[PDB]
Amino acid sequence: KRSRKESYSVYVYKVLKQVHPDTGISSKAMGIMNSFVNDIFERIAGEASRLAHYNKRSTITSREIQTAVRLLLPGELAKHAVSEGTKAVTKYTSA
Amino acid sequence: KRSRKESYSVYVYKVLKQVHPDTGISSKAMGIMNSFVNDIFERIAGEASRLAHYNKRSTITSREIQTAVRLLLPGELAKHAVSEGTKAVTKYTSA
Amino acid sequence: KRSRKESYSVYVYKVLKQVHPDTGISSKAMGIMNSFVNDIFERIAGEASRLAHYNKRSTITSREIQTAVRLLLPGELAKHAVSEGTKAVTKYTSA
Amino acid sequence: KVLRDNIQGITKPAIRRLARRGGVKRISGLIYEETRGVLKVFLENVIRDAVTYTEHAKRKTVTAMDVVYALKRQGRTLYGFGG
Amino acid sequence: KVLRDNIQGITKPAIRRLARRGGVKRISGLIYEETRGVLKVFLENVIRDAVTYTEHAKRKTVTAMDVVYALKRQGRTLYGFGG
Amino acid sequence: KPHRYRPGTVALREIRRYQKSTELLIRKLPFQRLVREIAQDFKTDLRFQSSAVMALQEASEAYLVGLFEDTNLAAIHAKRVTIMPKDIQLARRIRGE
Amino acid sequence: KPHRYRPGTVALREIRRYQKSTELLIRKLPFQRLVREIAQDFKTDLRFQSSAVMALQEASEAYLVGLFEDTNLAAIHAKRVTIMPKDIQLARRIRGE
Amino acid sequence: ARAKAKTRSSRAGLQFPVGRVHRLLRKGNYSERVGAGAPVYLAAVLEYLTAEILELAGNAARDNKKTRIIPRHLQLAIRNDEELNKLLGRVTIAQGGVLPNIQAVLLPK
Amino acid sequence: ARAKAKTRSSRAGLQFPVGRVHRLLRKGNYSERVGAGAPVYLAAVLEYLTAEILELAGNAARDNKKTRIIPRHLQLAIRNDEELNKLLGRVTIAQGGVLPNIQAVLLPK
Amino acid sequence: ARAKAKTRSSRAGLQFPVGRVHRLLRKGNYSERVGAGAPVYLAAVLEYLTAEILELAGNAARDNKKTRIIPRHLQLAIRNDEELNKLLGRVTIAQGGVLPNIQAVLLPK
DNA sequence: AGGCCGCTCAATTGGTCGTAGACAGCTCTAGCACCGCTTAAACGCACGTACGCGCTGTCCCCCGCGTTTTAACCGCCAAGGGGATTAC
DNA sequence: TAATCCCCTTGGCGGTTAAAACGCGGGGGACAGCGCGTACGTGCGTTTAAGCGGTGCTAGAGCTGTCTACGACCAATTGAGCGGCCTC
Repeated sequence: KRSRKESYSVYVYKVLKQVHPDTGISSKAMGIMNSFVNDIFERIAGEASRLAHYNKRSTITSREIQTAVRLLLPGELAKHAVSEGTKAVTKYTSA
Repeated sequence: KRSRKESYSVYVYKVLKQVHPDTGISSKAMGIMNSFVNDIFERIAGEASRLAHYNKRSTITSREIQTAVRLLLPGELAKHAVSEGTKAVTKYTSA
Repeated sequence: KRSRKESYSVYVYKVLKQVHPDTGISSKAMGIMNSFVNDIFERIAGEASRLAHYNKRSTITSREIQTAVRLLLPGELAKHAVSEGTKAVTKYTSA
Repeated sequence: KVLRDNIQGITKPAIRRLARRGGVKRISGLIYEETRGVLKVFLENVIRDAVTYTEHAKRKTVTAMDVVYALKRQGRTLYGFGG
Repeated sequence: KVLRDNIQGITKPAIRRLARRGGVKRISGLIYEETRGVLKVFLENVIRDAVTYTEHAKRKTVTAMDVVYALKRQGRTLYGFGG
Repeated sequence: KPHRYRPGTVALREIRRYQKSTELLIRKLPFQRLVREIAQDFKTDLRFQSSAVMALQEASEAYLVGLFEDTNLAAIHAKRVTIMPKDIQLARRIRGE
Repeated sequence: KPHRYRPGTVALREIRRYQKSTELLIRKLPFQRLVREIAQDFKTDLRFQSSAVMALQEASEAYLVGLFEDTNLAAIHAKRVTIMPKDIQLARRIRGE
Repeated sequence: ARAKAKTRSSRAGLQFPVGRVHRLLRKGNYSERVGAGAPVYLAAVLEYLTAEILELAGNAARDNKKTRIIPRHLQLAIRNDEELNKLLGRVTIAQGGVLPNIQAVLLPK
Repeated sequence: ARAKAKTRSSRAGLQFPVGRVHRLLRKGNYSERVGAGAPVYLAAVLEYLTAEILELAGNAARDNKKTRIIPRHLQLAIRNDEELNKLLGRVTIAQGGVLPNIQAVLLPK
Repeated sequence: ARAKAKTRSSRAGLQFPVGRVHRLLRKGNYSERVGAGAPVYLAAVLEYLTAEILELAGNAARDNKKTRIIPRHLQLAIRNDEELNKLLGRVTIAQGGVLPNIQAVLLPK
């Protein structure tokens, strides 16, 4: 075999079947979405690191992440992302 | 009772008097110079972290930093910075 | 059985490989380099001797040689020479 | 203590002065309110970021470091304010 | 061994079709060579960084992933070749 | 007769006079009032370091200046000297605004 | 009489079609040879993945189409339908290049 | 005597790998400690954006009567959401084409 | 009993602190481990860069018959060099103004 | 027993032999006593000028597609610099040739 | 207000140490480069068809300019407390 | 996170022209209608290297044991470097 390389194919596919059970996907689009999730991951991670230095915080928490989302992500996308992440962190806090 | 805030004032004053003994300075010019040194330091340091991640290097060495010099610093300044940097690492290894 | 003859070989080789790591050397060009080194050395040394006489100074320091550089070499390379010489005496006194 | 019309506090001759610094000779009558609007949008973006910084810093006084970071995030990095 | 002219290989009808994709209805005859020059400049800028990556990688065969790194450096991030 | 310069002469005198100038071209107090005004909409009772107000002033002034070299490059491109706000919107939208 | 379209008609049809279509409009192999001959201008005898050549390609055409959109913006700002290189140099200056 | 090793994504009720995101942040050099809700919140944001993009892509594929996600559909979906557009202004999609954008001055009378 | 304190900046012979640049790089969360040539090379590069900044400032001040650097001199120094302009295209300077720059169309005749 | 020695060339961090230049100064009959900054200053000046002319030799060689220096390149480098011509106006170079220099009246039409 | 000079402070680093990072070596193997094969896509090219661009004279009008007025800006002053910071 | 303090900001106030505000004779600016040289989209045949599909292969891509250079870290100690100052 070869070395296992991490991709986001299966999570994109699960989320796709959440939002569109009926459709297929091209592997080119899968790679584009892998590039998307990695790129936005690096954007938000770097911005959270920026604010961690700005607030002199040795730890990046969900407060920092929410701040970075409110910075980068615009408007209604930002506030529904706040709603989604808040709901998710309440469910995970309640396990 | 007060707390110390570090700045690059004495070093820029040193090299200014090294290159121009007769030339004065204003403090807000030093504010711009401090902004300069922190800005370019963070640019090159972020590029060096990028190169460390890309080549899977957990260590940012002289090769990473000169690579970042060839990337962000353009043209003639890059080859000079190569020249005195090579001179500097050479005389440091002799030190 | 032979006797050693000194030249300025390896030092010019070092600084050429500092400014041009990939550039080769023809040997009679190197003879012109040695003759140039001795020529300019003797010019500046005689200039130091005449300045030492005129100031009635029996010791020739960096001030005499700086004066000699100011006299023989016109302008731009002379002030450059003052620049590395000042940096060199600065770093030598620091060493 | 509410303020209502201080976008006009950035005066018409101030706009003329800035365009003279910008090297604009002749300025139409339509220009000034458009400049007011675009500077309003730009300031709103910058201080939105600054307010986000300040609430994330749990502070009340707006500091110039937040201004510096906000301008950095808009690709408008400023030298000369303790950066 | 060496090649001297393949910027001509970015042909004029290719430029014409791209300007149709770029929305240009009429293209000067002066456009093609200066577009070749400016894309020449941009490709030199990209590949110079790519080469810098390449011998920073100790490799001799150029990969797409360093091309992605260089384009993301130059503010022209592309989706579809990372990883 | 009173001395009267031709239209554009005093304009060019202003051009040279404000390129050689380095000082701020905005009154300080209404700019501070405006930033307090706009920021009160986003968060109540906001207080401002006067240095931060001056930083906002200088950054805004230079941002509008850079917008104006973009504008008059578009204007000389459009063969006009009386800039009109479509020039600014062109500069913004080509810039990506 | 053989059929002939008025000027701009085939141009507009091409505009519609390559806005509809997504494929590359430049030949891949002269592009590849250009990549290699400019590579040897920096470092000789480099080898290139075909994936690297293609990623460089859609980077190139995307950059080009961005410049031509800005060029169209400048040209209609210059009240024109035909672009001349002053449009492209102007937009290049506006992008800060 | 350990209980069931449950997945943190399903603990968040989510699909995105919490372990992968948290590990990448621990290895991405942003902060040596990462708050516990930080990768869960981040992955929730990622899944929300991913879900809405995939929904737009499926709707655009249905619009052009296709049943498979296409990079053309990605271009036509993301570039037609203005907050996604200004979120991704300098982002290139490979083989996505361009938006159909003809200027009104270019159209005939 | 102990070696003499002779700093690594003096080992580089350069006024920029090797120690301070190294600790800012290590604290800057770029890598937990930093090669030895990296901070000395960076300090050499920065001191060189600030050096030509200082000759450009010095002859700009000498042109305007003042011995002291004003940020107007910094404006004239930065904006009149093409590689520094390429370094600082998006960088804003406090109280620098602009270049003396008038288009040829604005002049009479 | 003894401190391990560095060359004073290494103490300057310059490649020219400080010991050799100093002994050739002291034995050249210019002064019986020589200040410490004199030979190191002289050697720094000399190393700079040789480095500058070697840079000219290297890029002139690269212009002629030759990897190695030739005194034709040295002739071109000295004769095309004003200040080095002022340094070496009366100086003859072995096998160097001259500048390509044709007067305007010598050229046809 | 630069700068300078006496005061403090944390910072910087050497000797050693313990651990992992990646460099070099090395094999392997799979796609890059190379090479010879067929094909209609590319292509570019001269051609006569329709249209682009910016310009003279004019036309209409639009701020730039030149002082006057004016009210609030600016610079100064005395008062309150907010919050920012800093050791715990 | 409770304190807190002190210092830095915020509202108030007694005048000031600097700054804003204003209306007017005025030259300049913007710019379409339309003649006019003209600069290039367009039908469509042709060439040839581009496209296609086809092969032996090895230079390097990538993988795998090594091992030593390689650099971070703790009690300590310093010499530089900064919080102050004042004054020329």
